Amino acid sequence: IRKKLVIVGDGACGKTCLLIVFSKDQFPEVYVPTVFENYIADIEVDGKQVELALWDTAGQEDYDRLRPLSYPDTDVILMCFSIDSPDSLENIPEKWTPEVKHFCPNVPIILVGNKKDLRQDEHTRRELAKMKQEPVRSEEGRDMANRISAFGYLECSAKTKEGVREVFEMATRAGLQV
Ligand SMILES: Nc1nc2c(ncn2[C@@H]2O[C@H](COP(=O)(O)OP(=O)(O)OP(O)(O)=S)[C@@H](O)[C@H]2O)c(=O)[nH]1
Ligand SMILES: [Mg+2]
Ligand SMILES: [Mg+2]
Ligand SMILES: [Mg+2]
Repeated sequence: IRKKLVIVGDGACGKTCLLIVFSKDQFPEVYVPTVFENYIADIEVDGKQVELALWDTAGQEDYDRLRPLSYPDTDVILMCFSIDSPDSLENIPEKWTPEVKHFCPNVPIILVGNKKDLRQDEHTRRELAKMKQEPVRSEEGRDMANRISAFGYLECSAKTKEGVREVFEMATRAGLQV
């Protein structure tokens, strides 16, 4: 069984690192902004073996014209934001949802808060407070998932690996329903 998974969300929100930690079980140390990329992952969930094609896309606005080339025949969307960037969450209904609903009507969307490790990081908290900001609250993420009619809401850290396996378990489960 093969499923196509596409990942989308603001530049630097952690999409590539999430994909590669799961697929290669290594955190990529060099940050290379994505135009497009592709990885395979194997997963066994609930006694079922599935092969995932992981379609990586550009977060950057400069590659908006190329990004719809990733959308055909998608089984599940991972729509990401970063927990250290309230701006990335605001972009969910303003940018990512209208695009994904346009090109992928009826494809299940999992809303994913990335970089969960930064929520309790004191250095992050203090930097954000200088800007009158704080890490995204889980509640804000859940409220957004309900607003955009997501299939599910999850948080993870590719850096620590927390919640990473669950992201792809839920994605595979969404994938298995059409
Ligand atoms: N602290 C922390 N940093 C992370 C985590 N995941 C990725 N990053 C870091 O954030 C930066 C962006 O990560 P990356 O995964 O490459 O972003 P992207 O969403 O794929 O970005 P783009 O390709 O749309 S430009 C990198 O420096 C990376 O090491 C995480 O879980 N925790
Ligand atoms: Mg990337
Ligand atoms: Mg069109
Ligand atoms: Mg939650």
